[PDB]
Amino acid sequence: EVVLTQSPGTLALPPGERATLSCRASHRVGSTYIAWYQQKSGQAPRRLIYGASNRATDIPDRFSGSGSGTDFTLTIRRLEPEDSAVYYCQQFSVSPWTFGQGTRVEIKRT
Amino acid sequence: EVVLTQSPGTLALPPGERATLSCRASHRVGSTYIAWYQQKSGQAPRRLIYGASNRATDIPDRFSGSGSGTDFTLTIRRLEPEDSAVYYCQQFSVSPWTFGQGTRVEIKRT
Amino acid sequence: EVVLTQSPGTLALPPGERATLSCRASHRVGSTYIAWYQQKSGQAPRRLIYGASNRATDIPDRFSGSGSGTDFTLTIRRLEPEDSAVYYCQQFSVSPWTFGQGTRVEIKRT
Amino acid sequence: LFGAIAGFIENGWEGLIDGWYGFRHQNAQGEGTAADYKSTQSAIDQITGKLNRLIEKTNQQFELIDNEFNEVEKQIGNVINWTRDSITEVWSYNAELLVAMENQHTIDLADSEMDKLYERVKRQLRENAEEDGTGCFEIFHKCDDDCMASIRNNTYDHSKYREEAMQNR
Amino acid sequence: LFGAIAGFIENGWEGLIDGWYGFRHQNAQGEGTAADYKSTQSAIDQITGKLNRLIEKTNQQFELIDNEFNEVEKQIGNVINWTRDSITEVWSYNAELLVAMENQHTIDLADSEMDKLYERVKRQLRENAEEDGTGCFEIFHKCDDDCMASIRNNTYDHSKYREEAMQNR
Amino acid sequence: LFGAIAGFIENGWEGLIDGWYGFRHQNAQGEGTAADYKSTQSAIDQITGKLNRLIEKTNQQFELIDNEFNEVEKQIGNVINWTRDSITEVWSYNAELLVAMENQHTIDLADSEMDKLYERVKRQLRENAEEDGTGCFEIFHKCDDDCMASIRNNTYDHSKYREEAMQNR
Amino acid sequence: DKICLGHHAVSNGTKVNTLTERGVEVVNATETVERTNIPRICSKGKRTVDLGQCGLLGTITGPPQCDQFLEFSADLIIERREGSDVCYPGKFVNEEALRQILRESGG
Amino acid sequence: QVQLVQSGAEVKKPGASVKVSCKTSGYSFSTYGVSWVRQAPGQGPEWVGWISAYTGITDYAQKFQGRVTLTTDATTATAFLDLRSLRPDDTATYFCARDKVQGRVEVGSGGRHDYWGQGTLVIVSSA
Amino acid sequence: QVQLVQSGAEVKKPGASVKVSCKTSGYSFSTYGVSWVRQAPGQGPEWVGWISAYTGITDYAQKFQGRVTLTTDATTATAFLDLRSLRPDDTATYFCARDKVQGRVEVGSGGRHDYWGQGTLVIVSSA
Amino acid sequence: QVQLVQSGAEVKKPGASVKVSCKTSGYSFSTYGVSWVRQAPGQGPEWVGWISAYTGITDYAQKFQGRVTLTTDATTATAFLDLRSLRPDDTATYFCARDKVQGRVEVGSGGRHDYWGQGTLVIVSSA
Amino acid sequence: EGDCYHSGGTIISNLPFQNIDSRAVGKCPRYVKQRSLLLATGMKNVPE
Ligand SMILES: *[C@@H]1O[C@H](CO)[C@@H](O)[C@H](O)[C@H]1NC(C)=O
Ligand SMILES: *[C@@H]1O[C@H](CO)[C@@H](O)[C@H](O)[C@H]1NC(C)=O
Ligand SMILES: *[C@@H]1O[C@H](CO)[C@@H](O)[C@H](O)[C@H]1NC(C)=O
Ligand SMILES: *[C@@H]1O[C@H](CO)[C@@H](O)[C@H](O)[C@H]1NC(C)=O
Repeated sequence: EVVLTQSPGTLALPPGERATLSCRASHRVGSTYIAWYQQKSGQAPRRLIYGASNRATDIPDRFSGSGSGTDFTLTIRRLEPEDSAVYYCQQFSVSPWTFGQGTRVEIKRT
Repeated sequence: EVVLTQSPGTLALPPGERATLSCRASHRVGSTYIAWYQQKSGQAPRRLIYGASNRATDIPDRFSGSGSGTDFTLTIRRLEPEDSAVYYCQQFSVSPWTFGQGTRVEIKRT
Repeated sequence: EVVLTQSPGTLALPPGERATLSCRASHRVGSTYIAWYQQKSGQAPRRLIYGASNRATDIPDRFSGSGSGTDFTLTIRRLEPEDSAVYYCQQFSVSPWTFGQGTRVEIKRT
Repeated sequence: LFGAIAGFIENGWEGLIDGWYGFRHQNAQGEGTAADYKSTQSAIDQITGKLNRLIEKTNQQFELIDNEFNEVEKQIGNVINWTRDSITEVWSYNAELLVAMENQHTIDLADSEMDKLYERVKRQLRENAEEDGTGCFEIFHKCDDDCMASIRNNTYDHSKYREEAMQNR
Repeated sequence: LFGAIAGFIENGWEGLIDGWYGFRHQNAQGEGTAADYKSTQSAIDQITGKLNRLIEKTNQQFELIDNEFNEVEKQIGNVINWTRDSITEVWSYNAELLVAMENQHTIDLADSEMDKLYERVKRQLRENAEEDGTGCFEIFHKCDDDCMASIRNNTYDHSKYREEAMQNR
Repeated sequence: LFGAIAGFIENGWEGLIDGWYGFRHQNAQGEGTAADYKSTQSAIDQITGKLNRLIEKTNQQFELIDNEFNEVEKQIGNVINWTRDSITEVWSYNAELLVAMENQHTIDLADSEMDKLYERVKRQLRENAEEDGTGCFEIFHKCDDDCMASIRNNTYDHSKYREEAMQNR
Repeated sequence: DKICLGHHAVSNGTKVNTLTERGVEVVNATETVERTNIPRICSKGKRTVDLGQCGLLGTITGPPQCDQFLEFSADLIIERREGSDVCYPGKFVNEEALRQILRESGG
Repeated sequence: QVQLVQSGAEVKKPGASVKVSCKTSGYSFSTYGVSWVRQAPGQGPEWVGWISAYTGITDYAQKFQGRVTLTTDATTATAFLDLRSLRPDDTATYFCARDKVQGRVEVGSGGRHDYWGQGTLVIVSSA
Repeated sequence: QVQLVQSGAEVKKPGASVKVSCKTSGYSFSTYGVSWVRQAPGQGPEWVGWISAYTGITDYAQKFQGRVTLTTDATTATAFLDLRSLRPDDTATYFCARDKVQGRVEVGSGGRHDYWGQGTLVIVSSA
Repeated sequence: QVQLVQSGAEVKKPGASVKVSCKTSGYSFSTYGVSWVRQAPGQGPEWVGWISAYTGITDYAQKFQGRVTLTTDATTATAFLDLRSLRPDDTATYFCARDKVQGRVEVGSGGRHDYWGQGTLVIVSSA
Repeated sequence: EGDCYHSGGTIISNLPFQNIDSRAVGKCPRYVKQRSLLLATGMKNVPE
């Protein structure tokens, strides 16, 4: 199957800074068959990006995905407080449709 | 359908000068499916060029066609008195086989 | 059919020098369908090269074939006494599978 | 072509807005028309497969190498122009050949799917029906609406109507 | 291939100079051979379509960028030579792949047309004939020259010979 | 596709290690399975033909035109980089399209060969058998092992079992 | 009692080209060549520097038009036709080499 | 010597049916087939329809579909153009032209409208 | 307004059979079909299976092949997820998501897992 | 160890029929098939024909079509070359060579005339 | 936003080919000569 491995496991950055999340596939996947998701503790995962770079409806333009082949990237241009969550990448080019293990994003300052 | 629009409507030039007649298609036609015709008042149209640049049998080498895509040109390198006529371009790539509205060529000097 | 014509008819060179044998086809043959053979007086022809440049099993690395299209070459980098023989090129891309007329290699010094 | 979508089947059904392929039966209960979902989806999948493979862009970034404002030196300028034009020709060739080749296969595979469904029904009826010649099957045991539906979802038992049909030839 | 032009039909007819496809019938009146004009023309149209699409030239003009008389400087010369060779490789690849691909389709579509005409006749005879296995149809109602001609121009009424033929199996 | 390798024939035989295509018969003497050598070899030939055409290298030699140690001047460097990247894109496009196109044809021609062998047997049995619908032929004259083998090597005389079979319908 | 089968059709189809024919009418087709351009330089998500009346080389020497750019930063650098590398009349040796360096400099 | 000779001029009442002929000499028949073009007085040329003398396949323009019928030699290598329900708009000069290679594959457009007839005026009026 | 509303949470004994529902509103049914994803507590998401509401064709992952069955509306446009022989590993949150255009050709992945359900916790234990 | 061992030398009268054998050891049979090459005294090599031991399909050169017949093992993995109507021109050394992979797809020409036999002289004369 | 620019603006497109400007830079569709190339997304239309 296709293995999606995300990095880093955990990303901690102050609010208003730029976050870069990686998803690296084992096999070459076409850009159309890749999606990014956000999930907070307890709720259903909301779709952020589809097709590797297309923003989903009502998604803020600070979430932008890029990349091709085996390397895909979700960029949070300027972090907001409500961006603290877990982020999963997904492939559905060939079944089984697989997910990345995720990347947690945390903020800062006491 | 494919619209062939010719320009100019009327071309008036002294004998021995160079005449340039345009035929512009709405859609991309392959060079092979384009012909030019000469017609004088009362007679049948004689074929001058076929395939956009090939001269027909016994046609003087002062009639040369060129161009590709949507822009095609019939050039009369040096006009003679008997070149005073109407000139039509034709397409027969896809049916209906359409004609241009024509270009009239007139000479000069009293 | 495909005509393989070899040159020269006869090649005479001292031992330890470099021999170059040509095989020129009438038609373009793919490199895979070409072989070179060695034959001495009385015995069966042993295969030297197959596929225009691949050495056969237990063949010394002083026999190297090259070329493509219509021009193919068997090179004996440094001649040894036991290299004195006849050399044939063969094509088996399209039937009839044809042979070159051959090239004889002779050595030197009294 | 293949095995005739625009051949023995003389025309398509503009009234068939339920799918891409389907059946139109006639019996003692009236007129009937229903789409085939699986064969339609087979075709749709393949075309979608093409499109998503074709619609795509590079992740290769190309920069500026000449100048629109203050022109570069002629010799390097002419090399650049010559090279760029050459690539244009190659991509123009590739593009038009690609589209032409794909369109040939798209039409032919749609032909393929229609032929596959057709000859499937043919094997489904065994000796209980005969080939009309226009894509139809003349049935020899007066098939009712439930019988027709069994043919549509590939469950029709040929040997339960065999006696009556072979008698009527 | 497709459905066998060089398969169950063992060979072609060198005597058939009237068309690309045709019929050769045998009855009580002698030997007969006639071409099929429409299926031949179908094939001819498609191949003509290819050729006229393939035979073509650019309207793009390319100029001189190096010099045969007084050689350009080495560094720009080597870049130019390297680029030109690269384009040559691409066009050499394109050309040989193009021709190879086209030839594969030309042969296969000719196969297609023969299969289409063949299985058309098969549906045209219904149950009045049986498949020989070599492209022939053994008829079970001794068809005369007018009967054969009705088969050629697709007018043969199967149900006017059906009784006699089904009796003779 | 074509005419269904992964269609009416539901699956392949992992036990068939003797060839690529074959027969599996059932009668009063037990279970039997044997490969078909000629149709297998037809497929193998075509694929081998592709591979040997595809696996190939240039005899064109390309040299160095920039420098890994002491970098060339920026302007000629950027032209070179721009050109090389462009060729890379073209070959990347060509490569992926080539492989994709070839794989489509390889699968389809294997389909073709299976269909060709299948419908050959169909014509080989004439009216002595009937189409099962899953790639099988229900025989109506209880064929023994010698009878089966005659079907395998294309020698089966249909008219020597015709009477018995047509009686049993 | 018979059962027929067939395919869907539309009264108004789209014409496309194939290997073997031209202008064959298919049920529906899509465009593969983009002609629609946005007559603006889209800059969302990029630090954009419109040099305006400053010549890109001017950011090195620093003539008056380039005072606001002496230490600029950009993902996207834009040159304008009114630009000028110079206040006191003069020019750069190998000017196009330097422009290409500064173009891919980030600032 | 290839030549296309059409029938004489004609005068018809509106709603009637006209029939123009086109005699063929020079080439072989059923090797090309014929295109028909008509020209209204003071206007340009417009294509009407094409028929193969080899296959018999016809292709008309939408304007004439249903009231035009093209046919070819009984055996004497001659093509016919049959128009009916003649409007006053159908007043034009009707040209036949030899067109498009048939029972043979050939590159190019050398046999496309290569030879024309002298013409045939069809006046559709009641007066 | 497209919304996916799943059934309530469930508690099952090991070796039993569970059945989660997914009610559809907003779109049309049989124009997409449904993907199912499950999430073990404290773990990531994992795809379970997909079913077309248009064709009925199902595609499962190898892990669940043989004990999972996906079905769709009796007529009320609702999808079901049937798991049986419930291990303690099957303890997870089961999400349904509307997925993949059906009776129509469309470019892109806009209709791929575009709308999800709120979820359904399935606790498989004996206590 | 793959080896091709042919039968002994032969002397035939003109118009007769000769039969050269080729015993196979080392490989498996019907995995390659055999090419036959003949060499006239003082002349070069010329290809005669090829037979598959897997399919039985034969391919001859035009010169020998109709009087050459290639066959393969009764079951003992051995190939035969049958020539008849022997001219004096047929005087040559007849080599058999293992040739071309059969029941398997393989890239390259490694199995093309890779192993030869020692040869078999066929003298066709009356004296 | 877009990643393909020219002097006249921005090419925002998923399409593989562009016929706007051969000197477009960034990450662009391939420039082609053709103004249009229609890719079929349906079967052969055969109206009644
Ligand atoms: C190269 O082509 C461009 C147009 O694409 C043109 O403006 C320029 O002048 C050409 N180069 C030279 C050296 O003329
Ligand atoms: C480039 O190739 C040409 C032949 O095509 C050759 O004459 C020339 O010398 C080569 N360039 C250089 C710098 O040698
Ligand atoms: C061209 O690309 C190479 C890597 O392939 C890089 O090292 C070099 O710096 C590039 N050229 C310039 C002028 O930067
Ligand atoms: C035609 O196909 C396109 C695919 O790009 C699709 O978006 C469009 O809706 C289709 N048109 C119709 C009328 O179905």
